[PDB]
Amino acid sequence: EVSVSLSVGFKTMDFPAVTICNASPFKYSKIKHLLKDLDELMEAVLERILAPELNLNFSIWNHTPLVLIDERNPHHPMVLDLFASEKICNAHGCKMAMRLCSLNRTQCTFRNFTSATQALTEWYILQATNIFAQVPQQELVEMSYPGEQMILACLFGAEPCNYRNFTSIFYPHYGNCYIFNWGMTEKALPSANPGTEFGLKLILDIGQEDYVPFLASTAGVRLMLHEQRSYPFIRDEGIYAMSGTETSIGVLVDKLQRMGEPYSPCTVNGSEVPVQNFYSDYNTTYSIQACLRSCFQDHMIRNCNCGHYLYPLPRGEKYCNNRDFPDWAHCYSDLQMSVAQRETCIGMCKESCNDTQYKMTISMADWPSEASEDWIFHVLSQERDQTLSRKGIVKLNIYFQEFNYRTIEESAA
Amino acid sequence: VSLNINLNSDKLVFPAVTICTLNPYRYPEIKEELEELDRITEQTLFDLYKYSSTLPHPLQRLKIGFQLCNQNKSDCFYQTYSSGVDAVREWYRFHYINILSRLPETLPSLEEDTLGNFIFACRFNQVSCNQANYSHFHHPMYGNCYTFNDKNNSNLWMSSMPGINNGLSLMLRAEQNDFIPLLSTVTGARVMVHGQDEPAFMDDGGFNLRPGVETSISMRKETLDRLGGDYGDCTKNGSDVPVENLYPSKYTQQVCIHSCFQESMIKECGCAYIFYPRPQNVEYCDYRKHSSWGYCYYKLQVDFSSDHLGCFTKCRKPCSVTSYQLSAGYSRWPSVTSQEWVFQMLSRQNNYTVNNKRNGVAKVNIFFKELNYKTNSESPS
Amino acid sequence: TVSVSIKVHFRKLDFPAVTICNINPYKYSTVRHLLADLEQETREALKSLYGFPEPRFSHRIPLLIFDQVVGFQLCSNDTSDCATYTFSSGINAIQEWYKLHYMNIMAQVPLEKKINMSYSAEELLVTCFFDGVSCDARNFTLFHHPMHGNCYTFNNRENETILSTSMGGSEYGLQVILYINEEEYNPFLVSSTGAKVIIHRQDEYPFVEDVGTEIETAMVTSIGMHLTESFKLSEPYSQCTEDGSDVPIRNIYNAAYSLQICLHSCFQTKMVEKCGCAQYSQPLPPAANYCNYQQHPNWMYCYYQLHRAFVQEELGCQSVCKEACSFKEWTLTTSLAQWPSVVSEKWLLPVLTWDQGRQVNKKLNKTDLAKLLIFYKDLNQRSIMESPA
Ligand SMILES: *[C@@H]1O[C@H](CO)[C@@H](O[C@@H]2O[C@H](CO)[C@@H](O)[C@H](O)[C@H]2NC(C)=O)[C@H](O)[C@H]1NC(C)=O
Ligand SMILES: *[C@@H]1O[C@H](CO)[C@@H](O[C@@H]2O[C@H](CO)[C@@H](O)[C@H](O)[C@H]2NC(C)=O)[C@H](O)[C@H]1NC(C)=O
Ligand SMILES: *[C@@H]1O[C@H](CO)[C@@H](O[C@@H]2O[C@H](CO)[C@@H](O)[C@H](O)[C@H]2NC(C)=O)[C@H](O)[C@H]1NC(C)=O
Ligand SMILES: *[C@@H]1O[C@H](CO)[C@@H](O)[C@H](O)[C@H]1NC(C)=O
Ligand SMILES: *[C@@H]1O[C@H](CO)[C@@H](O)[C@H](O)[C@H]1NC(C)=O
Ligand SMILES: *[C@@H]1O[C@H](CO)[C@@H](O)[C@H](O)[C@H]1NC(C)=O
Ligand SMILES: *[C@@H]1O[C@H](CO)[C@@H](O)[C@H](O)[C@H]1NC(C)=O
Ligand code: NA
Repeated sequence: EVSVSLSVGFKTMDFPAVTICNASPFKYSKIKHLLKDLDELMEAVLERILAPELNLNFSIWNHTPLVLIDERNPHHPMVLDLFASEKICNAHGCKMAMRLCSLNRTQCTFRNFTSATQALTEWYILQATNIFAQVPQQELVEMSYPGEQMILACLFGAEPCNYRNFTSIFYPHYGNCYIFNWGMTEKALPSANPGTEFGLKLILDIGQEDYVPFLASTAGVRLMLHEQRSYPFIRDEGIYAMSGTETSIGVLVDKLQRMGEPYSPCTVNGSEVPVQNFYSDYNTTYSIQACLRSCFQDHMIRNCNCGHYLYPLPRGEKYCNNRDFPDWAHCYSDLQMSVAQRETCIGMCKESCNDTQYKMTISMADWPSEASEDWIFHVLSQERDQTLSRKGIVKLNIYFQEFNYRTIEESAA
Repeated sequence: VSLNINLNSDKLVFPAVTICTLNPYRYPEIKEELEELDRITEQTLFDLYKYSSTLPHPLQRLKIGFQLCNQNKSDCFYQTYSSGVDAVREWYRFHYINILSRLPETLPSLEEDTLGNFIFACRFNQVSCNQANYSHFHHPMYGNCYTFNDKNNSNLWMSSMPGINNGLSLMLRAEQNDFIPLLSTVTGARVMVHGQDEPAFMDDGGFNLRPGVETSISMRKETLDRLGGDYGDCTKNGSDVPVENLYPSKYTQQVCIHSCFQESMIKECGCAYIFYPRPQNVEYCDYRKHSSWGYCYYKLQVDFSSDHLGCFTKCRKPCSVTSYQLSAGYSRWPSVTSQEWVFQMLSRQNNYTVNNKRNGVAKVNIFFKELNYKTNSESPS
Repeated sequence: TVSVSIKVHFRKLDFPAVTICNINPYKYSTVRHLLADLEQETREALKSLYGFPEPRFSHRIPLLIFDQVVGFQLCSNDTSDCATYTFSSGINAIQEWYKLHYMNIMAQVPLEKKINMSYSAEELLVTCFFDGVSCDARNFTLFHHPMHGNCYTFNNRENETILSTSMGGSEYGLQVILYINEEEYNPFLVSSTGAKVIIHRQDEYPFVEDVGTEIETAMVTSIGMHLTESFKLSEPYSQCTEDGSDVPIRNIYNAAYSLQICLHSCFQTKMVEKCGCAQYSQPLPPAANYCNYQQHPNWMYCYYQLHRAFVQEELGCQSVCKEACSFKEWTLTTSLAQWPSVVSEKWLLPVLTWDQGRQVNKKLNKTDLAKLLIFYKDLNQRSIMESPA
């Protein structure tokens, strides 16, 4: 029997950690030399599907051939490879799939797709990850969006800031991310005044001209509010922000403190879990999401002798490439599309007794006005260069509402 | 104590809606004082950023920021900024606040149709609210504000059934060309829903609006009731708190905090802050009357944020805490098949000059998501 | 005495039903012959009242000029009392007057013809995706709404298991691309352009107009939701009812019991007893007919008096209806961003129109395709149970 106590209001507390990731993982102007043969092959696949009437590198195509499954004839289903109308079928009985072979093109499986716009994205991501897994990280970070050009302005209340106050990490899905107030080296900045005037003010530059065409579709900027010593999982808990608007974000710290171990299966420190944490290089606190990615990466190395690119890699292991482990495409597919292994890891991982959420309300408005667009863009371009349009500049106003916390504490009674 | 969560199925009174525009109206009284301020800013941009379109605190590059000092010019410190956008905005704001306190203390005598030019249509629960009593006040950072369904209005808006059809429907005008481009750098409008008696804190619970989209705002009412005295330290009045309530409203957490900070602003710096109400005798701040008030205000925030003034300990929490969660659903309001007659209708009635580049006018819908709002009440055990 | 107990669970939870629906009910080129005289009479009101430079319709409810204020009045048979509606805005008066006749012209059209004239599952949907496996139009159940045409729910189909998500994130959830043909929008009926969805259970009736959230037709909308369940004691403590067994009101929605469903069913039942016709905005009770000025000329004032007595609690619906004990809720977190970038638009639109080739002959525009992401940010299922003490 535990007692539940609710207390909402306003109090002085530390400002949430603001993680800033760009939509595209890398700049196309600095990575086109690495994705030259892939993009040249992707344009050929588009021409084969869109306008068939109107050299290539088949070493990339033979890794995962995008085939067409024409099964509208129940007595004769056929599978045709893309590489007197010569159009490609798009009727109700036809479909497009990816042929994933395991051992010498014998144990080949099909990842079926109904629309071509989805199969082309999944095929390009699988081929791009194959190239991004065989390049060192020290070289893979410099070919992404730097913090000097993204963060054009930073003003937390009355104290200014710049790209040097943002901790730079490399999220393998969104490239270089920047955390405003993390708290690993210096103490977290508290805020005791609600309102946009006392909150965080940011002016970000989203360069859409350097986006990867076949990899990054959305032209926004990812934002996440998390704790001070927690790893930012952008794909799970992450919001967007339109380009050319002022996104006001009112934060509300909604906490829930569980009773303890003898009353609920929750951990405090996080060292009681059996699986080892692969995020130990960041010195962050325990997180349930970090345990779900450490088990999957451990199961990934267990089946095939390689680790995925979208997850941390232990010391001594190697990422999944095509020149070393050609079976990683079938290996990763059998582990991603498997609800059985997902349920096993959830049972092994435990939750934290003190969880924290941020019930944030998003309100946007067109920031660059017709009267202020002249001098604003002239100042920002003068500081960056010595290139900016409505699609580039992003305005963010993060702050606390009238009530900034809502704690639900459980007490033994 | 013991927490008891329940749902109240009663006639939901519609909260007061504060509608503010995003362009501060420059008064003709301070037109000569503002044109001089713009000339100093245009000269500042041309000297620093070469942008071609005597004040006590000039903006200079050292970063870019203005110097703040005390009376005897002993503890001088520079308030620097990273970019010129934030530097010019805050520097213009500081001088705009000082010259805004020089306005006369008399009531306006020139009745101008300032509401009809902003609100193109009002309709609550299939009933027009164009001819309704409201309260007008000019926010420094934002524009003119209009609060509807206030305590002073006898006709209280009652929401019978939840949904968009039985809620507030507004159509505001987002002026693309602001009166002050050096300070107003955002187009749209703000809407804040608060209690019938509670004041309007546009910085705390403001909700921006994009020009040219229909924003259906769903309100979820959340209230918390707790006992006071021996069970808790909450207060159901302002007599228990020694802080004098400066707002003409009931007791609230932020109302007492703003009042407690304003008293410390008057005792130390000698002048009252503009963004907060003032008593009948103390006047607002101005660099001509008070030689140095920005330095005293900056150092006051340092002591206030460190809980040195004691405003967080003196201001207790109210026993009745009501909140409104806002969830919006956006959609482009001008349809390509209706821009012909809709934009032409506004040009005939409201004389709205249609602009093919940007939309301008924006529609807003406010309503309750659920009729049974959650009520959290505590009970002894 | 009761005691609340808030406990969270982390496991594979079920995915709710997403009632995707376009705000434009029917293509204007399809229902032009039904609304031909209504469109002509509407434009004549613009040139007369506002002075523009320039199933049958009833001329009994015209637009008049009351003392620059325009509107219309709804009188009774004896013409003793008239329920008038005044308007201060021009666009607001036309949309309300057009919708008044639109609800009466479409009420005398057979249901089978209305479903055929609205959008299909393959025309409204361009791309379906959920938890890796790609879905199609067969995975959506038809749901005809009188205002939004045909709505399609992702889950909630008969003789099929409920889809459940086991990995949180925007990629392992619902990822649909909607086709919103803005060129065939009704000029006077609907003002904005876009789609709207409703997050509900498989046994809950989706209220599109009440608790529906609109979606912009030009950009992507990511909706992160958290499941929050609540349970309350029924008989001795809160007097709440479960499964709708204690209340004698018949449920005409054919779904689970709710307070809004009980009030609407009670108002519909009281309406058929008062006047011979039933309201068109709500589903039709058994052995009844919809309302229209052609067959029921005195229903505009009949509904006015009933609604006037329903708010004042005089019909007897708020006292008999009781709140439901248990119910779920999804705290939606909406986030918008430009879906087609300047560079990806060159290859997305030509491919997105290749999938929808039979329904669309030209190239899809950026303002016609709306992408939607609905998923669980976390698998934390917060349950609030009230145990007796
Ligand atoms: C992808 O689709 C193909 C074809 O629709 C599936 O393959 C078939 O499997 C069924 C039953 O196992 C057989 O009756 C067919 O003869 C097979 N056809 C071919 C061409 O192999 C395949 O199982 C699907 N894969 C997934 C993961 O859904
Ligand atoms: C951004 O970082 C700079 C330094 O990297 C901070 O400047 C320091 O601020 C502290 C206040 O705690 C002073 O004690 C130091 O003297 C300052 N150092 C320098 C070099 O000026 C700045 O405060 C940070 N701003 C934010 C918003 O975090
Ligand atoms: C959409 O419906 C189809 C069938 O109506 C689903 O396809 C089945 O998928 C399961 C996998 O969970 C297979 O075991 C069955 O053999 C399939 N049957 C058929 C007839 O194809 C499909 O999974 C549904 N889509 C989603 C996203 O759930
Ligand atoms: C095809 O690409 C691979 C790596 O992407 C490269 O090693 C190979 O040389 C390329 N083929 C040709 C013919 O250039
Ligand atoms: C959660 O609250 C408990 C209660 O005091 C505290 O001991 C614990 O440190 C908190 N968790 C974190 C991560 O600070
Ligand atoms: C200047 O004034 C401050 C406060 O007003 C005081 O602390 C300081 O001693 C003064 N300095 C001199 C030299 O008078
Ligand atoms: C609370 O204050 C009001 C006026 O502010 C006063 O009329 C009332 O008597 C007070 N009640 C208590 C219990 O102090
Ligand atoms: Na503005």
